[PDB]
Amino acid sequence: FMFTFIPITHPTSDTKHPLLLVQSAHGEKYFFGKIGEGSQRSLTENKIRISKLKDIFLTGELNWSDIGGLPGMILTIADQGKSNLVLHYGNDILNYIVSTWRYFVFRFGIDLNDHIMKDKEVYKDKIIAVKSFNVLKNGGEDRLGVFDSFQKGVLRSIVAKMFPKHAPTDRYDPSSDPHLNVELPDLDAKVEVSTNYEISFSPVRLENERHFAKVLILDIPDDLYLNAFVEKFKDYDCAELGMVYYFLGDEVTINDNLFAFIDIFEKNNYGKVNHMISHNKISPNTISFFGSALTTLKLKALQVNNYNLPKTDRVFSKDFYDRFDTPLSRGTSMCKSQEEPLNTIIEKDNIHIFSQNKTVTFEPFRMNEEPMKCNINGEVADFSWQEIFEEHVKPLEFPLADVDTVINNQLHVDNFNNSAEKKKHVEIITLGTGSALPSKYRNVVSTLVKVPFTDADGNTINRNIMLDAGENTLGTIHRMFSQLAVKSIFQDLKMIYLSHLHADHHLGIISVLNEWYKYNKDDETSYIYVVTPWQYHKFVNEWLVLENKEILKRIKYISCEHFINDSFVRMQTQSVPLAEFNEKLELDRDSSYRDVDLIRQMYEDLSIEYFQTCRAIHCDWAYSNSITFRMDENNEHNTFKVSYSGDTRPNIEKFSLEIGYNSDLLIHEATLENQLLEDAVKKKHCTINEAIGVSNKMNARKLILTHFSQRYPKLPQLDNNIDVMAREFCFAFDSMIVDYEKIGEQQRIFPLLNKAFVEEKEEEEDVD
Ligand SMILES: [Zn+2]
Ligand SMILES: [Zn+2]
Repeated sequence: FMFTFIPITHPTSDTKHPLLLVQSAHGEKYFFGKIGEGSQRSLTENKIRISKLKDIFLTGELNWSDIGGLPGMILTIADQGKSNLVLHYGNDILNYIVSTWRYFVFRFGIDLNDHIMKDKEVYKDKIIAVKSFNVLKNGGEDRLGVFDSFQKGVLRSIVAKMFPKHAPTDRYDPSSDPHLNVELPDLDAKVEVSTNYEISFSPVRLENERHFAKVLILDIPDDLYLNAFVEKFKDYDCAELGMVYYFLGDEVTINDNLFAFIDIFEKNNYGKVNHMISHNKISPNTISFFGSALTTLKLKALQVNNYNLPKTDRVFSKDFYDRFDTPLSRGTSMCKSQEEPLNTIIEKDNIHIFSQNKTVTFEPFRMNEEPMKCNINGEVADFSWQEIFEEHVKPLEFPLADVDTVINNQLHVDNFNNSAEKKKHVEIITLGTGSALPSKYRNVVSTLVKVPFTDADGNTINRNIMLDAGENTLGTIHRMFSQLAVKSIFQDLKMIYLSHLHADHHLGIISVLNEWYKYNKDDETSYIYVVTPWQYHKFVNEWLVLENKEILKRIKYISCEHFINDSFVRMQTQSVPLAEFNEKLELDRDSSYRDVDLIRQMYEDLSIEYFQTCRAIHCDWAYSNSITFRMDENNEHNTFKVSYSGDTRPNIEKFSLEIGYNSDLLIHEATLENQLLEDAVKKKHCTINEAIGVSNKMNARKLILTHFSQRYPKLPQLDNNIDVMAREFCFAFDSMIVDYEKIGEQQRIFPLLNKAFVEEKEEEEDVD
């Protein structure tokens, strides 16, 4: 009869938002906070179990950063077999959110209910009780809301169609269903609201009854909210209030003004109240994925210059750290949000940094006899590059792999565009190299190709090209590079291509577009081309009208079917209006016409000589594609040709021999180990051989393999009986930076590479 408040994620390069798990004495579990990108992967890394959990209390404003991990989480918690699941929030917008995920989220046998809480509504459980409060950024009280009662009705119906009781038909693709092409309700009466929660606990039980402290969970996106937050909480009775949790946004600044809000909650009736601060200039930037970081470090020991080491630094808030204690050690970068020190009545032993191993436990107590029982356990997870080197990689004894050459003298060096050659010829960063589920060791797919273009005058600029981007792609980016380096990358990001509608390929695209906007915002003539299946353009539109309408004025979407190398262009479905969703559908004749104006305009802008696609043998509306880049003004013959499979079953007829043919570089899917050939054919992916076979008939001058399914990090088992028709090749690993010219210099290391992860083999074999 006790509760532990165990933090899952804190603000960090990989994990942008806080998430908190409250766990009962006998295992009843509830999430509070935000289910952002990487938040489902961080559960598996740390071996946390989600048995009994069916309640997610979503706080704050809901943009893509705050919920991009949620589609993933739902389809993972379903695949794990969870019967029910309830999403809580204080605004009807939540149903519009899940509704935007029609074409990519579908699971039967899960009872997914959305619970839209009124302003002061209580949710009583057997064990817990949870009252909500909705702060409204600018206004006071919520009147009509956002959607009318008909609009709310149809949105709930879409959610029901997404998570039905019984299986529909065995060959059912949400992509290829006409009834999901609905016109979602317009966001005109939309409101900016932070949802917060008060958590009370059920008393324990002739004798006399013991009570529990009350936890408040606040979520403040930015400063403009604070005026509304003081207006809503000034007269809030802090009687039995034991702790307040502050989920403070990036945009909120740590100044006298914030602490005038915090000061409201200085006292309770039986003593003082402890404060827990989650903020990105306060919480440390620890490594979130140690599996990945170790795997990356071992790989850097073999081929240095092809990996960056995970950064762990950030600027902290001097104002804060000085006003309490552990002031900064003078090497680490500080920030000073104001001239004067912090004006606040809070004591140092009653305020704490929200961090990963910093758990809090509440025991019950005799109301007015004794002080309220609350115990803040744990310390920040310390970490040392040198100490993990000597333990985990030094004993492997690789050629010239030592604590200096791998770590120390590499620690301050970006291996992206630095050298002479690297400027004027192609690079590929493989930011994710995995199938379906984010694993401990390989994140979901993303492939970023730098294709340079040299000018008449002879100076050379990059054309960065995104080829899919699953959950937390912008995370894995922010982690490898410094902030100074990310700006240049997004300023040169000219195109985003999606192969198909599976969630492992697109769930980071919105984050990517948000970041692209951050950097290209200010150039009125800066645009981004987005070539995707047409259903994903529905999403982008219905999402960005919610989150940032302005970005839609810079997106120049083509559509994959308008590049198909086929006389016949498949006709897309006509959008069925809102009214007529209730209980054949006409196709759109105009959708058959290639948007040739915009294609020609892409070619001129990005210097593409030819872009074309073909159909992948996988999903409906899947695609494989091939792009030919002219490399300078003063040369006709200087073309570079890239090709990228979707999740295709090997397609040697239409892709290898036709569109892909004679390509300088192929990037192909190699999901399955050869041993699982009969599973690959059902799941519609190539095996490592079937991939190499495609690369062969194509005549790929070079090859890269990605989208690996694996129980553990290994180099794939090459078949001795098959040739590599390809002057150079390599196997992708998360955060890897090849130069196109130097793709082959992995082959030299192939024998040693296999040895490197025997530690991770024996570990994952603990179940076998
Ligand atoms: Zn996939
Ligand atoms: Zn797929």
